[PDB]
Amino acid sequence: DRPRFSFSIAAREGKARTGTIEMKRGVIRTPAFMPVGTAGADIILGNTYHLMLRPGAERIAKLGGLHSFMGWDRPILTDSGGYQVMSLSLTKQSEEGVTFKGSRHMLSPERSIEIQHLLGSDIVMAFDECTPYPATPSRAASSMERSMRWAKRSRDAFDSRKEQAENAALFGIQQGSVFENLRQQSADALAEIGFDGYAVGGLAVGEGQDEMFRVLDFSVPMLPDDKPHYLMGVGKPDDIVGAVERGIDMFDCVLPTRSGRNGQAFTWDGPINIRNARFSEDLKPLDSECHCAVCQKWSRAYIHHLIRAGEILGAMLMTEHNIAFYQQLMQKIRDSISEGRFSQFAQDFRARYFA
Amino acid sequence: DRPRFSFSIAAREGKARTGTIEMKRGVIRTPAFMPVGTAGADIILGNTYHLMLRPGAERIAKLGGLHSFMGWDRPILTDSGGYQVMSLSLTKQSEEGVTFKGSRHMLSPERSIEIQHLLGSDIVMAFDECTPYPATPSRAASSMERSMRWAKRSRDAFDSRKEQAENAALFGIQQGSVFENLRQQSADALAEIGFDGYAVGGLAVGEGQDEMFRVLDFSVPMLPDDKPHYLMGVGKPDDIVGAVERGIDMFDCVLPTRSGRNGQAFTWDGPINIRNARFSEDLKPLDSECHCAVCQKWSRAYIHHLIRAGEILGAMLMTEHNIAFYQQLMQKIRDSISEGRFSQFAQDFRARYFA
Ligand SMILES: Cc1ccc(CCc2c3nc[nH]c3cc3c(=O)[nH]c(N)nc23)cc1
Ligand SMILES: Cc1ccc(CCc2c3nc[nH]c3cc3c(=O)[nH]c(N)nc23)cc1
Ligand SMILES: [Zn+2]
Ligand SMILES: [Zn+2]
Repeated sequence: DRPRFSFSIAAREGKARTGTIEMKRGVIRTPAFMPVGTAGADIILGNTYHLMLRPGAERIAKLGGLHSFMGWDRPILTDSGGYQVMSLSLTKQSEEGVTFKGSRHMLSPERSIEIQHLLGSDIVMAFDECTPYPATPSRAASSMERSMRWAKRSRDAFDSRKEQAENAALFGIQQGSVFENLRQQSADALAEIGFDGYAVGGLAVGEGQDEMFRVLDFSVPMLPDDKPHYLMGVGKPDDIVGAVERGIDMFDCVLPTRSGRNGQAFTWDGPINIRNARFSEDLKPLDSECHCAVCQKWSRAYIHHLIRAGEILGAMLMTEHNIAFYQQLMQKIRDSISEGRFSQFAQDFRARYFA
Repeated sequence: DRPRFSFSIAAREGKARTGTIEMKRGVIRTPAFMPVGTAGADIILGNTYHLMLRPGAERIAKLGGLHSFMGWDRPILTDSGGYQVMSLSLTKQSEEGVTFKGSRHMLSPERSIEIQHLLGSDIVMAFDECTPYPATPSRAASSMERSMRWAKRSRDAFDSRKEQAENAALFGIQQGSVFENLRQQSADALAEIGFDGYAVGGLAVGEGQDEMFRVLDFSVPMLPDDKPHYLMGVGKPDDIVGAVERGIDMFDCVLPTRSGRNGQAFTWDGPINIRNARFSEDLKPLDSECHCAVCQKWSRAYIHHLIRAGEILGAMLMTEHNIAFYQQLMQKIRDSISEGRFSQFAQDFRARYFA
């Protein structure tokens, strides 16, 4: 029987590492990409913010939990909901939590953990504040300090629910904006509380890749080495490669699905916009090396035709290819680290992706 | 090696029959449902009118023909294009053909057959005029007479193209609106020319089921018994069952795909609108007996959730289920005719579908 949670590192190269997370519902190979569930992957993302509202967490629990609801019996990660509340909802912030608007709702550390319990997710995120960017040192500090108080409240709420404490895992989220001293204080606070994994929050908020990598350079080494590192909200293939080079083990990102519904396909030679007329007679698959079922069977010209015609089949094929591309990217990353040639892979990847 | 075209009737019950069409690219079991290709089926529909315009028939031929383009190596049926021109395009009609509007286009019997040749379809429809409904006897007669002149021109154009004459099949289309004498004259004209199959045109144009069935009652027996009978544009499951009872062998219909993108699922207990709140907690599959992969795996509640959330996955699952339902309907029809219990099947089908 697999454990509740066990992270093992099988190989390293520089700051990069590759290994596995064992959980009751399955093994997660790292570095991992975690696609949205409503879009092969070892874990998918649930959408706490949406599910809170439709049908409601209680209702999901009445229907048997998210695994039964979605027909997915493997691990599920849920975010804590405040990021989405603050980006999508009127909002009122206080030390207790956030209220937002049919009727009004409060979201607190305790309520966030309970919602994630009712959904039945396997990896639960602490309830944090994603500090807006840019932020002054004072505002970034005040925000991070609140998030750390909230992290302790999240820990206690999780531990109070036996079914959750015994079968799920809890990740703490580091904040501190772009400031090294605050990132250190946040890492220290999270390690004192103790979590199963550690996320780097507060990035992919408009800072750009150079700045993101700069913050990762000093921030990831502050986290416990023997625990998984999750960079929230990232990203493009080139962001993933550089974040793995800096010690990240887990990724989520809307882009594969967003791109698949909006005409963009990822390839080893960079993204392409399949609606462009240059693809109307292109008999090659979306990508020349991709092993996915779309590229085994259909051409750029046909997918172009479907998308231009407004056919649902087109977006479905684009999305299948994109998620498959991301999983091939992660497999190549894992294999290259395990083989000690990840540094060469990253250089080769970049030379070709940007050519 | 299969023949170019061979229709064999294996069993009959009343006017209903079941059998096979053999063509070079495959066997078609009848009665057959023929789904749109861009949406198991033995033949799919190409969209002549759309393909004429984007990318153009020449361009499709340059890309290797529709089979290669779509990745479908089995039979393809194409319509002749005038129905769609007259419903979707400014139009100018003459004895030569129809002109319509970027720039202008003409469609004639000769051009329609050439377009269908360039597309490479296996079953080619004659270029006809679908008479509007209602029509006076005089207008219905004038229109039908033009269609029969056009049917002869279609026959001659098809026969002039060796690759087409030797590898494809040509169907003539009966017109005559709702008038028995004109339907007879049209059938007589088509049989004198000689076709591989015979379609009943000019229905599913707003006449309603009672009137459609009334016209089928006298029209289908006018066609050669030993050739397939294709009712164009039909229809709902109950239309299909009644048309088979009246001697129809082949069906096309937008409904499965249109419905799948618009929240409607077909079930043995009738259509359901999955967006309705009554399905938000319904743990049953879309249909309790359906063998399709959607109903094996997911609930009404989950598909409702996806559609209400605007997720592409939802429409895809609805469409897969709907096309699968139609193929199960046709399999049950074929089996019940072969077993001599089709009359009982139709009564049982109706009692339940409308309960
Ligand atoms: C469905 C879904 C997908 C992804 C996410 C992650 C959302 C996300 C961020 N996205 C971009 N930058 C982000 C930063 C944070 C952050 O600091 N905290 C949290 N809790 N989430 C973040 C949430 C929900
Ligand atoms: C993609 C596609 C699907 C289906 C069709 C069939 C379109 C269709 C009719 N649809 C409803 N009633 C119809 C009558 C006729 C008719 O009399 N003639 C022709 N040529 N087509 C018909 C054409 C193209
Ligand atoms: Zn692919
Ligand atoms: Zn089904």
